[PDB]
Amino acid sequence: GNKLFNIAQRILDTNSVLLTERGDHIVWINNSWKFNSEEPLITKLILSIRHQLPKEYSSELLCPRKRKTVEANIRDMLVDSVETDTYPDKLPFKNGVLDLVDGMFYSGDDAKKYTCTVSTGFKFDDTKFVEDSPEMEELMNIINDIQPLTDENKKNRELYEKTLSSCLCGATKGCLTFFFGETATGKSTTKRLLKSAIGDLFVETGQTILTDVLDKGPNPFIANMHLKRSVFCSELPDFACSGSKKIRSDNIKKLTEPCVIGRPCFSNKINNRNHATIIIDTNYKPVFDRIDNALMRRIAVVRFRTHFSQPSGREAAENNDAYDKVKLLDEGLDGKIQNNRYRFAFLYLLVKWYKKYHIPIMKLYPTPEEIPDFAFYLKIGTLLVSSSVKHIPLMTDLSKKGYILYDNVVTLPLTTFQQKISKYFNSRLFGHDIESFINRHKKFANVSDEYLQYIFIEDISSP
Amino acid sequence: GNKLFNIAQRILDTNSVLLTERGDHIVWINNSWKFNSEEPLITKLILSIRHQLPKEYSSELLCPRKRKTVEANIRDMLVDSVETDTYPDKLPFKNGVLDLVDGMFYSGDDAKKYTCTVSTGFKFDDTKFVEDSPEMEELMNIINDIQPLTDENKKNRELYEKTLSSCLCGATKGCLTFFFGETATGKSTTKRLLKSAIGDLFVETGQTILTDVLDKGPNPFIANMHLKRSVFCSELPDFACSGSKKIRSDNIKKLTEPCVIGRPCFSNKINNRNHATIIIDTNYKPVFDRIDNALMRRIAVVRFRTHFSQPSGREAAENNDAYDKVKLLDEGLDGKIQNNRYRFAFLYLLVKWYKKYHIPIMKLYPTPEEIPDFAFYLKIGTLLVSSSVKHIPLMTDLSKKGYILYDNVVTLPLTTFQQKISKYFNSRLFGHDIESFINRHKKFANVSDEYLQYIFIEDISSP
DNA sequence: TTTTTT
Ligand SMILES: Nc1ncnc2c1ncn2[C@@H]1O[C@H](COP(=O)(O)OP(=O)(O)OP(=O)(O)O)[C@@H](O)[C@H]1O
Ligand SMILES: Nc1ncnc2c1ncn2[C@@H]1O[C@H](COP(=O)(O)OP(=O)(O)O)[C@@H](O)[C@H]1O
Ligand SMILES: [Mg+2]
Repeated sequence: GNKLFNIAQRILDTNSVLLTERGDHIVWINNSWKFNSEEPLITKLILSIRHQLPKEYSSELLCPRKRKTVEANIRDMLVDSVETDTYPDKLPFKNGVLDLVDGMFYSGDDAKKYTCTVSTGFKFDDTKFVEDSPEMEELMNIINDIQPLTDENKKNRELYEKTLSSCLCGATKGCLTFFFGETATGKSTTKRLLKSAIGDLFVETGQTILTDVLDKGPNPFIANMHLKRSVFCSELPDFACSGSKKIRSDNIKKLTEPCVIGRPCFSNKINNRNHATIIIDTNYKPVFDRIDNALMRRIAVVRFRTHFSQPSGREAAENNDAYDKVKLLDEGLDGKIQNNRYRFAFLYLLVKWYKKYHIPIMKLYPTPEEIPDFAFYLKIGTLLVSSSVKHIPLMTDLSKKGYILYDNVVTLPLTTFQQKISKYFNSRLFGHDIESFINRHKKFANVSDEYLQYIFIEDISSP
Repeated sequence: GNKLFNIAQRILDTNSVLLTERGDHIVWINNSWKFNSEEPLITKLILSIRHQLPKEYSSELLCPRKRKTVEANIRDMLVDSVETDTYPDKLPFKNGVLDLVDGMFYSGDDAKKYTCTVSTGFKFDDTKFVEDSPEMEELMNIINDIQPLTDENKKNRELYEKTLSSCLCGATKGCLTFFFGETATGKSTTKRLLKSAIGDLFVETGQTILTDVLDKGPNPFIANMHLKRSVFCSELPDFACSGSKKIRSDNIKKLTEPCVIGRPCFSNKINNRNHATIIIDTNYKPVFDRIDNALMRRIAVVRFRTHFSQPSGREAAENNDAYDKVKLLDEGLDGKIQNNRYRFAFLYLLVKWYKKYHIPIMKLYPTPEEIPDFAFYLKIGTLLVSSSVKHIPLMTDLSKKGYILYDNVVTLPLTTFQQKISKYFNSRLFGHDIESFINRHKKFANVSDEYLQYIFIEDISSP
């Protein structure tokens, strides 16, 4: 047969070009998988791999028309599709893949077996990926300044390290984290360090993903989150001001699912794979429209309690309760960070933290006791018990306290209930929470019959 | 071998075509990097560089089809991308790049190593970039008329020199500048001089960005801010009249970050690079919806106090208190400025000021003292200290001062608090400000117990 | 209004 078909067959035999389910062709060039929806990178591969072919086939690949013919043959012979990005414990670079389990770096065919379509965007360097380096001690000093290693801050520092370490994993995560602190506290420095550590796997979007409907019309903000591993949203408005849009809880529930529904402009694709940890940098406590048990299990908070002040205003910052330590700031730090001085030391520290927590299994846990707005419900869980058959026999005491056995179940009137809950809740500050909770569980037998099926745990105890 | 392939390889070896992360190709023609989507700049480059090749190669480049073949080979050879605009201390021109560190001018290949996409839009002239010039004395007279060299105007003068100089640097800035002055004081003269000095690096933008959300829908104003170095906001509406929109503080926070989130029309792009200094010219005191420590750290102000009046109204202007000096009004000055008469003389002054200030490090500092609104918040922080363990052991004396014990913490009743803070603030003007401060830190002990968690320094320090 | 569409 003709030599062009033989060249196409030999190229296909190396498995350097593949077709995905989304309809795009990926090519293995320069030790990386690359694709482009508007430029057919196939011809680049044809020109690049001309050296591996024998001598009599190299000369005919210098003409663009024969390259077009070979690309047409390859497109004809390529029929079926394959799946991509199935290994959550591999970190891809521009010249290889790093294994997070043991720490070796793989290049060439060894890295080809893990079909990763995303990368940091820069080459990995072994010389700078060391522990004993002049930059490392300085980075450790900076980090110990931001998060001191004290017995009081141990628990917060653990969440800090775990949340930062989770950015290397390519799996769905069921919790999003808030970075809370005052001004000049080090939150943006941490953001820029993470950006300079992970490169193109990092992205930041607007706040419209938390207050607006996601699936109405085109929405590039949701679409750009596909296959990313870290998403930052920062500088939320103060909700105390009038006209502020409160955070939608259903958006929070949707953002923790493995697939997110959204559509970019001029597109028909509506599914996006969610691999990104979500970090919200803020200065004020969040406010939600509706609070329920489903929302409280997807929220975590990390505190920042160190101030970096000019010498002129130091004496003022020492009189504030929002700070636990005041230190002079360095003016040249931001320029050093912008030049990627601490890229590989921070990456090495992130991998070292990855071994500590996520090797058995990757999991994030909520911290519902850090939000004041969640206080009302939490202690409600420790004060009331739903009515049951076991409470019927002891009615002798409950009728003494004012309970009524109505339809063979122990019951308490709303009017009888409200003062009883008023003795343990400050009616002035929790005025709205009490009327909120009473109305979603009222039970009315008749126009004049009112009752609620709950029993206090203190009354159930034997006196 | 293929002759056209050899021509393409030799062309590529000169590093005249580059591929960016944006998917665009940039070429080096006429001592400048140019790029655009629908133009065949590559073929222009092949035709232009024809003379650098041996004579057996120059003849073939006269046929358009062979040029298309060479372009195809070149496009197939370019696989990797490169960074652009990484030097903040360079001033790109149409025919070269000027280094601000030493002052001498590069051209040719020397200017190629700085991949600067933007340019001033005009041609540099060596002869006109001279100090001893008869235009220089006129420019110096105008500048000294706007900002006199008096002792009481020393510090302000320095600020006036710094901000303009910051227009040369290509880095990010974290402060906002207000050009506050009454009518006919020289603000637009400085704006026009700066525009004539820098060319297309200048941009003028309306007040929509200050008062409206930037992440909702498309926003063309953010799109063209990319890689600009000077942004002016002119004709700020008066806020005393009803219906005026208050300035958003979150917009101020978002305008000082290295990356600004915004989307141009008909596009999916969401990221931009912020390299511009923003100057707002107004005739009235600005007002902000919310005032916090974060906002008063990103604001600077410089004053204009010299008035230009026609001789008819001099009697009206010489007695006004808002002015300091009155001068003759020159009608022909407007004629000279838009003729680009002082294009290079002002540039020399800008470079001199850049050597005076920004050689060690580029930094802009805020001036929160000169704002009528911020003084209320500034003063309170210097008379109140939050209670802690240190102020506990003085338990006895503070009881005689009206302070009340609660939860083993010193507290001050609100009723005891209003008279004492009214000793420094009269309620007729700062009543709303006082109440706005109160609501933030208001804490409740009982249904009728009103108190604050602060202690006065004057009430604890011995007289 | 703007993606839409050309
Ligand atoms: N370890 C450190 N030592 C000295 N200075 C530091 C250190 N870490 C950070 N800084 C500096 O302190 C300042 C803190 O600014 P940064 O933007 O990080 O704070 P922030 O709390 O995130 O601010 P904001 O929320 O208001 O944007 C910066 O100038 C930063 O360079
Ligand atoms: N040094 C000067 N000597 C004389 N006239 C001046 C001088 N500087 C500015 N002017 C006059 O001021 C006018 C422009 O003022 P402008 O910058 O618009 O003030 P404002 O910005 O306060 O409105 C010009 O018509 C010019 O004639
Ligand atoms: Mg910050």
